[PDB]
Amino acid sequence: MPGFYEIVIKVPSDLDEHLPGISDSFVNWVAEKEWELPPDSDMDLNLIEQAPLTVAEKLQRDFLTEWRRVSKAPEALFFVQFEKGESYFHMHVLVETTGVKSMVLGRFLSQIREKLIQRIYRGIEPTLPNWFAVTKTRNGAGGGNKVVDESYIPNYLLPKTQPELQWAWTNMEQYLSACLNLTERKRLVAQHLTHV
Amino acid sequence: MPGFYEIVIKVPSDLDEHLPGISDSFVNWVAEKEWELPPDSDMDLNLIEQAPLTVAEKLQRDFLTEWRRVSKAPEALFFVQFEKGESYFHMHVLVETTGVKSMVLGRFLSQIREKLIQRIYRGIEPTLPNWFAVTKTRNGAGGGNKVVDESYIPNYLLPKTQPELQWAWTNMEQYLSACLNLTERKRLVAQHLTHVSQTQEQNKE
DNA sequence: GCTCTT
Ligand SMILES: [Zn+2]
Ligand SMILES: [Zn+2]
Repeated sequence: MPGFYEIVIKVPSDLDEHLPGISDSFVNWVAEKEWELPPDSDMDLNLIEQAPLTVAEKLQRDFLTEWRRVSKAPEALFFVQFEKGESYFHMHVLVETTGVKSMVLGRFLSQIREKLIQRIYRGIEPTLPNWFAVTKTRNGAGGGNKVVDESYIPNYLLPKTQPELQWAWTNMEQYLSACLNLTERKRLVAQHLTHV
Repeated sequence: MPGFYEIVIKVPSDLDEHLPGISDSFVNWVAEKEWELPPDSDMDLNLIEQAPLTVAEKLQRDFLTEWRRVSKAPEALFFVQFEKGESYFHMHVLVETTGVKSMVLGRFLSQIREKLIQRIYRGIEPTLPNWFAVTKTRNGAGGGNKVVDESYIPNYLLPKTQPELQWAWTNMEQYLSACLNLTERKRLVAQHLTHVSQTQEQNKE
């Protein structure tokens, strides 16, 4: 087992409510969003919101290249899932721990967060509460950076269904059919469940 | 023919000195500077400083789109020349007055300057003295926004030579070939000068 | 390196 850190990134969904003062250029960027599902996917595009998807997709892609830089380990396993949640759009990004010792993970993530604010919000701090948070272990004093097994993916992420499920990206060969396919997810979670 | 307003914009050239506290992302943006001269040009790249050029090019380009927005004149002629000057890099941006009455130019420029500080220096007020200045007329009570004739370009801008000359951009087809070509500049200024002095001499009856 | 955002 390699082990995964989980970072939850809230994705702004209301431009006035969440990105006060963003440029017109950003508005045009998200407003000209055309995403299509791949031919192998069985998801209803009609329940996938295009603007937050644009933002979340660039967010995760740039997060991952910055992670490869700071970890000195490209081809590092990852699984990112973008969801329409309780109150905010957010995505769970799971990255292999290799290359980043847990103690310094907080600081490296802060640096990545600042690069993202400069790159994809052009300097505007998003007004989302706790919008870029590594998930800790019992939220107590000091805490501890929780490390999840690969079994986190079938136990918690794959079972999500639309509209809560919005999108998903992955390095891992086990899950590339399952990212945008609901039936592949159902069969994979059932397989992991009976295998216990 | 319409005149030109001249705005002189100082371009920061020493990061910690002029943009104190700027993000590292800005540092990376300017340090990743590769500008190549077009093939028609006869300038020595080795005398063109790349980072201030990156800042200056974006500065003039965004000033120009903001100007077209403000003037409601999207085809307005311009001529921008970026130079390594007395003590700071700066650039003279000349824009056709059409679209902006002189009374309101001050405030429209104020707005453009704030937009530039926000979208380029990412909120950091540059510590350059008088860094965004419309040129006035005799500097007296109120001043008076000077309107320069197109002849300002050959009389004063084109004769510049490296390393003072750094870069140039133009709408005006009279000066396309001349922006980054020293010999075309020399020829154009020679043409203007002889034409003007000979037709002033012809004013002897 | 990126201020012309997959
Ligand atoms: Zn969730
Ligand atoms: Zn000068």
